[PDB]
Amino acid sequence: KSDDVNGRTKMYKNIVDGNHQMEPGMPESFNVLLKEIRSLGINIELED
Amino acid sequence: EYVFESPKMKEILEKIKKISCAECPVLITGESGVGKEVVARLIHKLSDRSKEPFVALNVASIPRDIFEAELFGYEKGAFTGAVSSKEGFFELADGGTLFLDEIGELSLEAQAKLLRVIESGKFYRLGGRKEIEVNVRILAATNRNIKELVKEGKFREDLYYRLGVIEIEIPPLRERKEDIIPLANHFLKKFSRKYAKEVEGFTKSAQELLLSYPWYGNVRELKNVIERAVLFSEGKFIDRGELSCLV
Amino acid sequence: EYVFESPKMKEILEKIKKISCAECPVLITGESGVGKEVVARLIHKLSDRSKEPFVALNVASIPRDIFEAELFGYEKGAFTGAVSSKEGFFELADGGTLFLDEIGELSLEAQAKLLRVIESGKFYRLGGRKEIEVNVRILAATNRNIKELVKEGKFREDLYYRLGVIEIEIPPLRERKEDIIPLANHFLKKFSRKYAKEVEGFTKSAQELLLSYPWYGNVRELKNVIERAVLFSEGKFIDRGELSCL
Amino acid sequence: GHIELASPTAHIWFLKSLPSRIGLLLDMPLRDIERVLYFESYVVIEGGMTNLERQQILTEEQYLDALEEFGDEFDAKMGAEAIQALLKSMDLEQECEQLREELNETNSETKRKKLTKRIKLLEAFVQSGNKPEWMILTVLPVLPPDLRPLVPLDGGRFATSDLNDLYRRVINRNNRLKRLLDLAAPDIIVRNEKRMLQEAVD
Amino acid sequence: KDLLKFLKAQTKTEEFDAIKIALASPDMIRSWSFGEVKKPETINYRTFKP
Amino acid sequence: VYQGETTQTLQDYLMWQVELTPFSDTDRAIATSIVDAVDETGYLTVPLEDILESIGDEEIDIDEVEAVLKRIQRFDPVGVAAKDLRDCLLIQLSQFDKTTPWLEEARLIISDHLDLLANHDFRTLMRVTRLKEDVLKEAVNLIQSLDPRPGQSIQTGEPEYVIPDVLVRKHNGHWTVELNSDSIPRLQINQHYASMCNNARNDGDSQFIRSNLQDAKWLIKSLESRNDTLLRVSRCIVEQQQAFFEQGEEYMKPMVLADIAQAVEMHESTISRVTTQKYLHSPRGIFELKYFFSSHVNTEGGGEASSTAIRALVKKLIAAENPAKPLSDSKLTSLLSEQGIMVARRTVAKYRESLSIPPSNQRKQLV
Amino acid sequence: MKQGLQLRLSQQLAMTPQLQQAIRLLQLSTLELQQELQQALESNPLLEQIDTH
Amino acid sequence: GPEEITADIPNVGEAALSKLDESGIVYIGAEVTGGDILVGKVTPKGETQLTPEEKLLRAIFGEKASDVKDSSLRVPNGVSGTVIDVQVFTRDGVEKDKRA
DNA sequence: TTGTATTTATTGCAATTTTCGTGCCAATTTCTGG
DNA sequence: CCAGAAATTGGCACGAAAATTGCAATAAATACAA
Ligand SMILES: Nc1ncnc2c1ncn2[C@@H]1O[C@H](COP(=O)(O)OP(=O)(O)OP(=O)(O)O)[C@@H](O)[C@H]1O
Ligand SMILES: Nc1ncnc2c1ncn2[C@@H]1O[C@H](COP(=O)(O)OP(=O)(O)OP(=O)(O)O)[C@@H](O)[C@H]1O
Ligand SMILES: [Mg+2]
Repeated sequence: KSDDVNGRTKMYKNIVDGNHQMEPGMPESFNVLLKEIRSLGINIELED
Repeated sequence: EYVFESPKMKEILEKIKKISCAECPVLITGESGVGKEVVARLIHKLSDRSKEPFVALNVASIPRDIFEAELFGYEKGAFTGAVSSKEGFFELADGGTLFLDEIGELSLEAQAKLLRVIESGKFYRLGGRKEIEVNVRILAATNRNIKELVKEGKFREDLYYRLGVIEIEIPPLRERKEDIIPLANHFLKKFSRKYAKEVEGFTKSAQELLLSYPWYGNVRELKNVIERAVLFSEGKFIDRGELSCLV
Repeated sequence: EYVFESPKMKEILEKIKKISCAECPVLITGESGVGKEVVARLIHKLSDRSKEPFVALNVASIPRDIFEAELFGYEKGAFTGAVSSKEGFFELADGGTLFLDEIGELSLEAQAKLLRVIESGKFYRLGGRKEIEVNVRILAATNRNIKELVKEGKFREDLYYRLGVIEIEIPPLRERKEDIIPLANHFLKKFSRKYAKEVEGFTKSAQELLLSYPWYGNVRELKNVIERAVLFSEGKFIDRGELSCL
Repeated sequence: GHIELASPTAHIWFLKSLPSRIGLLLDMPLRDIERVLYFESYVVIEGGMTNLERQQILTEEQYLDALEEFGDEFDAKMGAEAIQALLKSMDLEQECEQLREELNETNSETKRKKLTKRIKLLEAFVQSGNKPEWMILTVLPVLPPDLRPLVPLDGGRFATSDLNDLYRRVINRNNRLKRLLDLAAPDIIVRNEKRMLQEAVD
Repeated sequence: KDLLKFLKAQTKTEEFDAIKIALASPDMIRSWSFGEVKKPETINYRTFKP
Repeated sequence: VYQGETTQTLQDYLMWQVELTPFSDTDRAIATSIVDAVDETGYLTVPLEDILESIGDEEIDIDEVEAVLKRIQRFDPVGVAAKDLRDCLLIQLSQFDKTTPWLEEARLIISDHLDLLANHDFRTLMRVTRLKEDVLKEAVNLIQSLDPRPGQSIQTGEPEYVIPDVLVRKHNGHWTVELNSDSIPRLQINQHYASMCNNARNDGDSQFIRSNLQDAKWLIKSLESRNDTLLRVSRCIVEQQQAFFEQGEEYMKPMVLADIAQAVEMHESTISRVTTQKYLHSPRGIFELKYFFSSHVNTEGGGEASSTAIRALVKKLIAAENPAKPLSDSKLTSLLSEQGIMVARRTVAKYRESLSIPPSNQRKQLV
Repeated sequence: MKQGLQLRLSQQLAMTPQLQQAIRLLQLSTLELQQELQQALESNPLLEQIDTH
Repeated sequence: GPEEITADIPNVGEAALSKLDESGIVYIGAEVTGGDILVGKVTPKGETQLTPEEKLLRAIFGEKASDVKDSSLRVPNGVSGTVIDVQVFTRDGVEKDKRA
């Protein structure tokens, strides 16, 4: 509903098709936060 | 357009085709008027530098005292009277072809100045402390037997092996009797178009006289004879009488 | 990348290695095409001045009337047209190597001008009053016979003993018969790679023909012959027919 | 992207966040670290055979007289280069063992707390893969452009953002410092340029 | 070379179960980047291109 | 801080319609490629062979691409992703109801003979289609009622402006010219490093500081001189062309660089260099400084008339002609002669072409 | 009488041009002029531009 | 080029231009709703290379439709009312239209 | 009292390339008498 | 209605005039040491 760019499109398509199911992903704001923290000289990353 | 009909000329043409992928220096030898400059320009045209400069230079018209300044250049304060920097001919023809015409008239003191530049391609200007590197292909032409000069001692041995990587010898017109009539017809048509005459061809006796003559000026002499015949002609055909210059 | 297989050409290499700790001037003699430039650059490379400038100068290409200006330099106001001071070649090659190629073609008037700079390294610029001291190692190469020229009288005696502290003479290719075939293979590989051909060797007849020709241009003539053979080659092995230029 | 800094610059988070990691790691008061960083005082790197300590704070006249007396027997520097040199020359194992021996032998309360804190910091640094000299910046990361967009307004004016202005200031200072360093400019001006670059990065 | 696989490969979600934080080495910072910024200019204002 | 929002372009709308269409995986990939190939006017920009190559699978023929393209062309707006104008018009007409009065004739004209309509024949077209003038007018009107650029319904973008260098305004009944203070470059010498020039300080620093100070002074003087020269030249140009700013074109004067150079006592090269890529803002608009220099022709009285005025007169005369009989170059020349303008037919043709105006036979209508 | 290269002390009347410097600034537009001014600011420590920060 | 206020918008029908006067401005007393045109304006899109397709478009439809792009003022969605007053401000030196 | 070293003030000439108007004529479109 | 005649258009060419670009150190004024 807010910032899953692929999830919004998939949810809209499923709703129009009559299938009420979602495939959540990563919010874009968390990616923005990771980039901002990396720009401060700190290595933050996802594991596995 | 040029005429190549003799088997030797066709073999030379095939060699020119084969050496089109190389950048080696070429040395052209022959008599006077055989077509050395024609071959040099054809070699330039058929090479990879076809759109690049073709600097033709007569090395016998350069004064002895300013020989270095003409080929290498000089900086601003090299000598008295030098006001501005100026390039030479080895830097004017960078990326192209340099054609040394009549190289056999160069004195040994002048020959000694062309040793390192031909092979290395690097030099210093007159008054310059920076080394200039150029990419020039060397064609050289002469009408004297360079090997005989080297054996006698009139030509430096260190320059012959630098220039003579590939050697082409053009046979005299006396040995190219399959190539005489087409040249005569070509020159006849050219001069008839230029001077607006009415001649069209040679008689059989005229052809025999042309083919039997031992040309010493080669193609240049043939061209002069044809031009004179066209100028002084009055009839439709150039018979044996008009060719009275030949003995 | 260079070929040294003949017994005569390995003693020269050992001698070059043994003088790596010296700074004396070197005189190189031989015929044309024997490899004097190769030896000079190898001497420079195997010394303590490896990273220092190597100034190669053709002493026969400098005009007669500006010889001192080129070699030593000049100060401002030295003559009409000297608008700024300019260094010479001895200052350019300071701390490195100066290679006076073809020293045998120098007139007697021009030989007396570099008589004090070789041993001392001290000179005056044109229009300069302070003395300049440099540290340059001098290599000279010539195809003449300097000893014979001195005996005749057309070469200065006082210059030969300043230059010839160490003397190296390179034998002609016609006597280094152990190097003809390795050099032929080296040049064949080089030219085949450069021109993108398919040649990869010589026949037995070609090898026997390369071992008897009295090479007058020596290695340069051999290189020219190999280049001609590669350019006009058709198959995968160079037969005796392609070597008819010998 | 990244920016190549002409001179090392300290990271303000590891200097101005109490307790100071750089100060607690080097066992130096924060005031002396700040004085050395902003080109106000000198610090000895290698004491040599003279009577100079390895972290002694000097001043301009003191450094001048030390030079005119001793000469090339002691090394002294100012700025972030000196701090990076101090951080790069430390051995963590020897410091840890010496601190643990001193903690075991001496008994106190405030000194006990200080030694415990420094021991824990040093052992945390050893256990992780970090190295102390990484707390001095040499390459500066640059944020992607779409996260710092320009503001388009009516009339064809793009204006500018705060982040873009700070990046422009840093780049201008870095370029001027590069040009001054490669021209062999006098030190009295390059020191001021380095101080301004440090301030811009901060 | 297949367009279906190319389009499908840019819609995937990363898999992870932990988050790691540490100091960044200069080599790490250089490995992050795609180029070095050298000029303070942003927009040409004439061609309106970066 | 306002970061901005997201906008929907034509391609975003087309992709939104693609996602909600029952396509297969291969069909969806083909549709993605096709939509990528569409430009802002709604036309396809590459041949279908390029799309088939870009798909990257050898199992697919061109007929499937054609089917997908036909399906996409029925999206909103109708006629998008058309190959050419004829295809777009045919697609638009296909969606009309059969009760339209002149559907068949318009379809015939579009499908068979579209070049005759473009050339404004109206005579050979009647013979070819065997129609009268009563129905041809209605058919052409129906054809002209269609949309030639269906992709502009979702038009996006913003105009780009230019900052003038000199401003001209009418004050106290006379025109005054000044420089734009928002764009004039200026410099200043740093007083800190300049005052660092201590004589007792080491000479190595002092010579550096002095040399850099003198260089800075020279650069500042050069900038000031450049600005003064620009202002002088612009003011002289505005003074020369004083009737233009009060009555627009048709009142331009013919002047060259020599006139301004004599007026300001400089060389023509300096005048040429100054007036390069520099703009001027006037109540009428923004003009480049090189806009005011033009050639001329003669005049019956004895004077001269600029080419800009002649172009303006030609545009005015052509725009107010009779659509039944358009003016030719001979007729235009004879209309400018009554005012005393001595110009040739070929020059009038050149002027008309420079304005991008079709010849007389291609401007005639069916009124 | 002779064509040679020599060093000598002569008395001559000499002409010389004096134009080229600072003339390149006239043709440049405002944007290119600002870019060149920035390049001059980078190399000259004693040049500064007015700022509001 | 400069933007022009005009009633000759090439891409709109005759019905949508019924409420605009000869100067391209809505009448006083008109009832308007969302999406209606209040002031008609066009923006110069600029010169092109005039490829044969563009030449065909210009020849068949016209030249006005190929040089300008619509940038009119419209009633925002969810807004309605009656036009009671119109004010026109013109820069000094620019010609005034009939409404002014 | 003067001859000399240092600092402001010089924003053009000369080739060379490009654009101007206007004539000639081949190809195309429009017109008019039998 | 047809076909020859006439008007129309633009590509190429010609000379002439106009715009563009390369060239890089000096003239003169003024303050200082004998
Ligand atoms: N095959 C040919 N076809 C046409 N013309 C030719 C041919 N060969 C030579 N010529 C002409 O012969 C003339 C003289 O030849 P060229 O200029 O090559 O002489 P050359 O060999 O350089 O003589 P020299 O040694 O006397 O300088 C030229 O005008 C050239 O056009
Ligand atoms: N041992 C070698 N191995 C490989 N190439 C060699 C060798 N000796 C000579 N050459 C080649 O022979 C060619 C001629 O050699 P070089 O220039 O040294 O001869 P030179 O006549 O003594 O020199 P110079 O006249 O220039 O003083 C060069 O291209 C060089 O690479
Ligand atoms: Mg010749």
